[PDB]
Amino acid sequence: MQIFVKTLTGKTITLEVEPSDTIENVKAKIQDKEGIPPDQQRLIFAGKQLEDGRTLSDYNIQKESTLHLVLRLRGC
Amino acid sequence: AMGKIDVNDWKVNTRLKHATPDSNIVKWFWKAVEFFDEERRARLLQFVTGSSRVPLQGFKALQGAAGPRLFTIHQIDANTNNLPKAHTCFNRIDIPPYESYEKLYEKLLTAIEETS
Repeated sequence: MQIFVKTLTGKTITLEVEPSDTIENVKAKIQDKEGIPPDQQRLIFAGKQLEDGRTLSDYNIQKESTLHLVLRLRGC
Repeated sequence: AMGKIDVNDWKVNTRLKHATPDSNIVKWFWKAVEFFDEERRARLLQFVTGSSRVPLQGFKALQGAAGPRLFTIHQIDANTNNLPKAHTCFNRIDIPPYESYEKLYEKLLTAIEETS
């Protein structure tokens, strides 16, 4: 299927995913498109932070849904 | 009070960690700062320190959460896909050994523009 990942500046990223893909798998696709390692990625959908263990199906993410990318670049 | 960040004051009061003034990522960092307009310089200063304003006595008086912390560029042994890391509670930026000025430039711009 197809989902969108919107950055902080409005940049929209189109990913080809599957409801069985895990959040770690989705971040790997974001890196392929944007060069951002998954450890520096935070994904938010419906105001909830997506954990690496679950899948897109666990969060009720369907085709054409929009995820938000937050960069975890500052530790303190 | 001039509205420009004093880059010479910034450079002279910057400590280097696991790098020298001859290190590529240091020379590329300051070249990027030189080509950053004022907005990007302020966005960079706040990215690393938590605010875009310098103390009245300049970068030599820079404070961290727990006391005096000079602005520090730290070259890290990390995978070069990593964007620069910032630790605002002690004003340090961690930079992987990027392969070109172009890569550091884009990574740094992405870090300060896609944060907060």
